[PDB]
Amino acid sequence: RGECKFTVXGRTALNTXAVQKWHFVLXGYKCEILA
Amino acid sequence: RGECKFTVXGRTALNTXAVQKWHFVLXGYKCEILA
Repeated sequence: RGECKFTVXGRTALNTXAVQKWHFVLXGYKCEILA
Repeated sequence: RGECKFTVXGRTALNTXAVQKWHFVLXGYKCEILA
Protein backbone atom coordinates (compact mmCIF):
# COMPACT_ATOMS: atom_id res chain seq x y z
CA ARG A 1 0.00 0.00 0.00
CA GLY A 2 0.95 3.65 -0.37
CA GLU A 3 3.86 4.85 -2.47
CA CYS A 4 7.31 4.08 -1.12
CA LYS A 5 10.40 4.65 -3.24
CA PHE A 6 13.84 3.36 -2.36
CA THR A 7 17.32 4.17 -3.62
CA VAL A 8 19.89 1.48 -4.34
CA UNK A 9 23.22 2.57 -5.83
CA GLY A 10 22.21 4.75 -8.76
CA ARG A 11 18.84 3.23 -9.53
CA THR A 12 15.50 3.99 -7.92
CA ALA A 13 13.12 1.10 -7.39
CA LEU A 14 9.50 1.85 -6.59
CA ASN A 15 6.58 -0.44 -5.85
CA THR A 16 3.62 0.14 -8.14
CA UNK A 17 0.67 -1.81 -6.74
CA ALA A 18 1.96 -5.36 -6.96
CA VAL A 19 4.60 -4.83 -9.63
CA GLN A 20 8.26 -3.93 -9.34
CA LYS A 21 9.60 -0.97 -11.29
CA TRP A 22 13.32 -0.33 -11.56
CA HIS A 23 14.33 3.08 -12.87
CA PHE A 24 17.91 3.48 -14.04
CA VAL A 25 19.30 6.93 -14.71
CA LEU A 26 23.00 7.36 -15.38
CA UNK A 27 23.64 10.55 -17.36
CA GLY A 28 22.40 10.00 -20.90
CA TYR A 29 21.87 6.30 -20.30
CA LYS A 30 18.39 5.44 -19.07
CA CYS A 31 17.61 1.80 -18.43
CA GLU A 32 14.05 0.67 -17.82
CA ILE A 33 13.38 -2.62 -16.08
CA LEU A 34 9.93 -4.09 -15.58
CA ALA A 35 9.79 -6.96 -13.11
CA ARG B 1 27.93 1.71 -44.05
CA GLY B 2 24.74 3.60 -44.80
CA GLU B 3 21.86 2.60 -42.55
CA CYS B 4 22.33 -1.00 -41.48
CA LYS B 5 21.78 -2.90 -38.25
CA PHE B 6 24.47 -4.43 -36.06
CA THR B 7 23.66 -7.42 -33.89
CA VAL B 8 26.51 -8.37 -31.58
CA UNK B 9 25.52 -11.05 -29.07
CA GLY B 10 22.39 -9.59 -27.53
CA ARG B 11 23.00 -5.90 -28.15
CA THR B 12 21.09 -4.49 -31.09
CA ALA B 13 22.47 -1.13 -32.16
CA LEU B 14 21.33 0.86 -35.17
CA ASN B 15 22.92 3.83 -36.90
CA THR B 16 20.53 6.75 -37.17
CA UNK B 17 22.21 9.37 -39.38
CA ALA B 18 25.19 10.35 -37.27
CA VAL B 19 23.88 9.16 -33.93
CA GLN B 20 24.49 5.69 -32.54
CA LYS B 21 21.52 4.22 -30.72
CA TRP B 22 22.07 1.16 -28.57
CA HIS B 23 19.06 -0.84 -27.43
CA PHE B 24 19.05 -3.66 -24.91
CA VAL B 25 16.20 -6.14 -24.61
CA LEU B 26 16.49 -8.99 -22.13
CA UNK B 27 12.97 -9.98 -21.07
CA GLY B 28 11.87 -7.53 -18.40
CA TYR B 29 15.20 -5.75 -18.58
CA LYS B 30 14.95 -3.21 -21.37
CA CYS B 31 17.76 -0.67 -21.26
CA GLU B 32 17.86 2.06 -23.87
CA ILE B 33 20.73 4.46 -24.46
CA LEU B 34 20.88 7.44 -26.78
CA ALA B 35 24.37 8.22 -28.01
